[PDB]
Amino acid sequence: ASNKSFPRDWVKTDPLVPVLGFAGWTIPANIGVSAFGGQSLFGLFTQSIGENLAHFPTGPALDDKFWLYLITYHLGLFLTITLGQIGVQGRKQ
Amino acid sequence: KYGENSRYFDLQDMENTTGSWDMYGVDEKKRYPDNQAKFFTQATDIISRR
Amino acid sequence: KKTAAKAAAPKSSGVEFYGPNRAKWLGPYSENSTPAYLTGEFPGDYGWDTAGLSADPETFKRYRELELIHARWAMLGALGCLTPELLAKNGTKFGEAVWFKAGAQIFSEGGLDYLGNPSLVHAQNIVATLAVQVILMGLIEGYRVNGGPAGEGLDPLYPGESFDPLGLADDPDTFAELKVKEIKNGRLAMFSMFGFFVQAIVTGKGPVQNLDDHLANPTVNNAFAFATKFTPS
Amino acid sequence: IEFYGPNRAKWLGPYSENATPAYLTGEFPGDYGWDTAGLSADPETFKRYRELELIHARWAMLGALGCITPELLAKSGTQFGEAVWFKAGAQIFSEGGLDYLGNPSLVHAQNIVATLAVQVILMGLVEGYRVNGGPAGEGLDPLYPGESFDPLGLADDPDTFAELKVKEIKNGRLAMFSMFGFFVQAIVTGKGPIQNLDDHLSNPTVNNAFAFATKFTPS
Amino acid sequence: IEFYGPNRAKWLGPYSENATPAYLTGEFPGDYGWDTAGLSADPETFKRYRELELIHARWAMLGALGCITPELLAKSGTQFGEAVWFKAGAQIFSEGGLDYLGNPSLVHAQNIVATLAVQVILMGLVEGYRVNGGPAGEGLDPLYPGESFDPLGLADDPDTFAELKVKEIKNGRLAMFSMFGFFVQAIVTGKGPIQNLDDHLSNPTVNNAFAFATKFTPS
Amino acid sequence: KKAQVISPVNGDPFVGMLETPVTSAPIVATYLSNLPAYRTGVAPVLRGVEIGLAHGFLLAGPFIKLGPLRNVPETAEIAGSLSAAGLVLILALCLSIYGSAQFQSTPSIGVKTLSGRSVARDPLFSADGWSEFAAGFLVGGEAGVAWAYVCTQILPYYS
Ligand code: CLA
Ligand code: CLA
Ligand code: CLA
Ligand code: CLA
Ligand code: CLA
Ligand SMILES: CC1=C[C@H](O)CC(C)(C)[C@H]1/C=C/C(C)=C/C=C/C(C)=C/C=C/C=C(C)/C=C/C=C(C)/C=C/C1=C(C)C[C@H](O)CC1(C)C
Ligand SMILES: CC1=C[C@H](O)CC(C)(C)[C@H]1/C=C/C(C)=C/C=C/C(C)=C/C=C/C=C(C)/C=C/C=C(C)/C=C/C1=C(C)C[C@H](O)CC1(C)C
Repeated sequence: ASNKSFPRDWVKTDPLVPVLGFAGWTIPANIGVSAFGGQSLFGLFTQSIGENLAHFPTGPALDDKFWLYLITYHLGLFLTITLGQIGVQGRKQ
Repeated sequence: KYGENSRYFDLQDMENTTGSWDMYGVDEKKRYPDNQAKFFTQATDIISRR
Repeated sequence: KKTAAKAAAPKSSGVEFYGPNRAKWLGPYSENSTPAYLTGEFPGDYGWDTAGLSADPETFKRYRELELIHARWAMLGALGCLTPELLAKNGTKFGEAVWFKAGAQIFSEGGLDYLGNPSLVHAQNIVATLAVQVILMGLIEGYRVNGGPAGEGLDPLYPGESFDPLGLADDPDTFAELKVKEIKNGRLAMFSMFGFFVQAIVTGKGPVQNLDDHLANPTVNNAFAFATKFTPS
Repeated sequence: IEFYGPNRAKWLGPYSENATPAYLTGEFPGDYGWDTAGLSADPETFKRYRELELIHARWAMLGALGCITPELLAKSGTQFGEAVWFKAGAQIFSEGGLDYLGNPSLVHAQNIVATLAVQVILMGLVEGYRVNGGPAGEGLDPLYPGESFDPLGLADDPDTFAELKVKEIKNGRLAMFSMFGFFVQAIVTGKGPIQNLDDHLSNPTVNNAFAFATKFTPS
Repeated sequence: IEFYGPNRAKWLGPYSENATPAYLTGEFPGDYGWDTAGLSADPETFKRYRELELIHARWAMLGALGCITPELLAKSGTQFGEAVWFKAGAQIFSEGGLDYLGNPSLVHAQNIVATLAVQVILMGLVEGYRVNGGPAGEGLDPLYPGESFDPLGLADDPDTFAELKVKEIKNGRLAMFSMFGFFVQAIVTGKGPIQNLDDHLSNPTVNNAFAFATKFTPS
Repeated sequence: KKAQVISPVNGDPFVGMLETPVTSAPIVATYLSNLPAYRTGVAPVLRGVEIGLAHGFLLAGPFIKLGPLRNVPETAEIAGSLSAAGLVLILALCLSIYGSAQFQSTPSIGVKTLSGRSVARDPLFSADGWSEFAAGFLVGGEAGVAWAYVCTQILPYYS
């Protein structure tokens, strides 16, 4: 029917799905637009990650212009990997 | 035979055809270092009853 | 949970120990089906026989008798160079949590103050520390090569006896896997220790402190900023 | 003059001790029979050593010519900045990146991490395709391919080709030893090796080596 | 007391692990069975290691006695200048060449390059004739010749001769380790090793080793 | 297209469970095999003390931080720990009377493992085994809550 036993490999690990995921999304994620004044969406909150890593135990402020960077960065990072994994065209496309 | 080409309901082999499996139950010994058997079974000797 | 059906010798697991392993190069793997001396059967074989320093079967064994010991030392070496640089940055006094003068603290005020607490071991002698190290370690590694109490010496790579409290050491396919998680994590510990050592030579700050400095400015605070140091002239 | 045979130019010449180790008797270039420790007794490991020595020899020859050329070119009629091979690696940091030929109309590499990443990519590609073959015909020989890497066609006549093999190996050994000399001159005196050349040609015996012999004195 | 046999004094004694590697079981001096890495599995390479270790041991023993004698002689009743083995190599440069015994009636070597060239010539001759034999009878044994190098004749009785072999090897191992100690003392404290001896005998525990433990601190 | 992940249980589409990477993934399966409630070869007393040590130590917390004595210093820990010990006591009583009600009659008939072989019945599922498990739970839970107090009093940067 569907199957008779659960296959113990279901995520077929193709090793260059993740490296192309974040490597092929972050090398164009740090270009530099007019929009930020010459900064990236990977270096402008590198400043932030290190910045509130300085004063360590203080959890950063709940309105601090970098939660936006965290959320909008992962909103694309996860998407590019989840569309990379459907780059298993081994039998479909 | 039960585990075959869609031949279910083996009459003499009831514990497969019924749905009585141990899903996650392993059974082996030596989970603990030995003398906690001593230190805890000689400790719960009093209250080991109903 | 299903009993991994062994029945045979191979140990495939996912894909780890057979002819089709996972090699090192993604298309330029070892020529002619990987050099003929090593075709699986053991944890940690990937195929770097490029210098070929081990072609005899006894050397293939004796180098691995090094490997597992070396890796296990590096695991505790890594964690034992990580822990108090975190703890001192949180809330705990130590003297100096940096792993250069961690050994020099005996000379400082009164010996070794443990966790910043003046109610503990307080080792004032270096000489007694030397004595206990030599004596107890020479005993223990004598027992490693011979086999004495608390379990006899059966396999010098993996004894697997009353030493293990969990008693996991029964199903052999899951440890065809876990003998390899060992070596993967141990080579991670090896190169983390080279991080410790070469960062120790070049800049002389703690490895945690190197991570903090790097993440404060990843493009500026990295190895290349030390590149003009150590130049003759 | 008979390297391919029992009458090769042995490691001591007329002190040859003609009882040579039997696991190499000619038939391969560079076999000079000097095995005092014998770390290449096994044949497959010996093959690995032939391949490894060839790779080392070619890389070291390239490095040696790269250590002779730019200093002479900047001494003759051009300017590079620091043509000496020490700070040529730091020419990207100084003021305006690494300008090739000392000219702001050439490479002008500003960021060294871009060179870094592209270098890793290209070097992984070429080394992998070096091991297992690939473009310009699949690699069938790990030692000397014979495919489209000789666009002039000098590998037709066999004995001259073998003589070329022996010259290649000898040049590589000399290049490796000379680059070791370059590194030791880098350590001890830390000045230009061709500056060393000019200074020793100007001073043949007054500043030879042992004025620079009391520098690394422990105390 | 049974080195030539299965009952030799093994590398851990009664932690012996009497499952010793089978490629050495007695029959050669110094076989203490301590092969943790096993870099001498091959038999001809093992022979090379026996010869090499013998050469190293004799050279190191000679150097060790050369490091003990002159300082004591200049401390007792003579003067050399710098009897400590550091600047004994630089005694030719200082004022009047290298005067032997600190006396201007002995060697008085002015130019070090003459010592250099004659030393190379003599050393090449003696090492070539060491390998392949030559004078005083042609060399038939590479390990221990038995020809006219024993003018007293102590090599008649075999078991005492084998005991002498084992003593020679043990003395050589001790000499090598002790000269390593001499070199490390040359690095760390950079003073006289017998000055070290006198200072540690005068100061047994107050200046032991770890006053000299914060010298090579990186920063 | 000739690829499927979700399967019925051990073939057999007519038992009301179906296998998913939530239930029958390998790491999840080995994880829930290694928990103390599924080991079957150990004596139930020891399981009792392991489970009790875990649950008491976790139960102590919320009474400490959120109890009615949480602002008065140095005694906010005492009232919390005491109340948690009380809760563990009541859990022990519940285990005892469950033993008195559940295993009071005949057991079942048969049991096999998933990769079929006839495994024997777990000795935790008899009256004696369950009572011993309850005693182990009491000991372990009280020891755990006492350890929670101990751990509060000597701990580097507790707050
Ligand atoms: C002391 C540690 C040690 C030892 C004894 C060995 C021994 C061995 N390894 Mg192993 N290995 C090690 C560390 C070590 N390795 C580390 C850290 C890694 C991760 C990179 C690996 C990864 C690895 C793989 C993936 C494979 C082996 C293999 C082998 C076997 C044959 C290869 C050989 O001849 O190397 C002999 C090794 C030595 C003689 C050690 C040389 C040490 C000197 C000082 C040179 C090292 C300096 C270094 C290269 C300079 C740069 C340092 C920088 C990279 C940090 C042999 C059993 C093959 C095998 O059979 O699998 C088990 C194989 O497929 N190894
Ligand atoms: C790493 C470089 C390297 C390597 C792998 C080899 C490899 C080889 N050489 Mg070779 N050689 C080299 C550099 C090298 N050579 C250089 C630079 C010279 C010129 C001095 C020579 C001169 C030479 C001669 C004259 C002969 C060989 C021969 C051989 C073969 C057998 C010897 C052997 O097993 O070597 C194994 C070598 C190694 C494992 C390298 C170990 C390196 C470590 C770091 C020790 C080096 C320390 C060094 C002695 C200190 C001074 C350095 C200074 C001299 C540069 C083998 C293919 C013999 C042969 O038959 O040719 C085919 C032979 O007759 N070589
Ligand atoms: C270079 C010097 C040298 C060489 C070639 C040898 C050679 C040998 N020794 Mg030996 N040994 C030496 C010095 C040396 N020894 C010294 C100084 C000591 C005293 C510490 C010993 C103590 C010793 C014992 C107790 C035993 C041997 C044995 C052997 C034989 C087998 C081991 C082997 O393959 O070694 C190969 C050796 C090398 C390839 C040398 C590598 C050197 C590099 C630089 C690494 C050294 C780094 C070092 C560990 C760091 C600390 C140095 C400090 C301890 C001095 C072989 C003939 C065994 C045997 O059967 O005897 C016949 C045996 O049981 N040796
Ligand atoms: C259901 C909603 C609700 C909630 C959240 C609370 C919450 C609270 N009440 Mg409360 N209360 C409620 C309804 C509720 N009340 C109602 C309806 C009444 C009237 C009948 C009362 C009457 C009342 C009184 C009279 C008092 C409280 C008090 C309290 C406080 C302490 C209680 C305590 O010690 O907890 C004990 C803590 C537990 C039982 C913890 C169990 C929960 C664990 C943490 C769940 C963990 C789940 C986890 C995620 C699972 C992960 C699994 C994974 C690991 C695999 C606390 C703030 C007391 C106080 O002083 O307030 C400040 C107090 O005196 N309440
Ligand atoms: C008439 C019935 C009755 C009575 C007398 C009480 C009495 C009490 N309730 Mg309560 N309650 C009741 C019904 C009742 N409840 C009902 C029906 C509900 C549900 C709606 C609740 C829900 C409720 C909540 C949610 C809370 C209480 C709490 C309390 C305590 C508040 C006293 C105080 O200020 O904290 C002082 C508290 C202490 C000093 C701790 C004493 C702990 C026990 C009594 C001692 C145990 C001794 C020890 C464990 C024995 C050792 C055993 C050995 C094996 C080691 C008090 C004991 C609070 C409480 O205790 O939780 C923290 C609380 O938060 N009640
Ligand atoms: C044989 C034998 C035998 C016996 O038995 C034993 C023994 C003795 C041990 C042995 C020996 C051995 C040896 C000697 C070895 C050596 C080697 C070498 C020298 C190498 C080099 C090697 C070397 C090499 C590669 C090199 C390379 C180089 C390069 C890339 C370079 C680069 C560069 C350039 C361009 C320029 C710039 O501006 C910079 C640089 C960066 C600088
Ligand atoms: C066995 C084994 C095994 C395992 O398996 C592994 C391992 C561990 C690796 C191995 C080991 C090894 C080792 C340890 C080695 C060592 C060696 C040595 C020490 C040498 C010396 C060696 C040394 C030597 C020769 C020396 C020599 C010397 C000399 C000539 C001297 C001279 C002099 C004099 C007279 C005086 C003057 O005024 C100066 C001088 C100049 C000073």
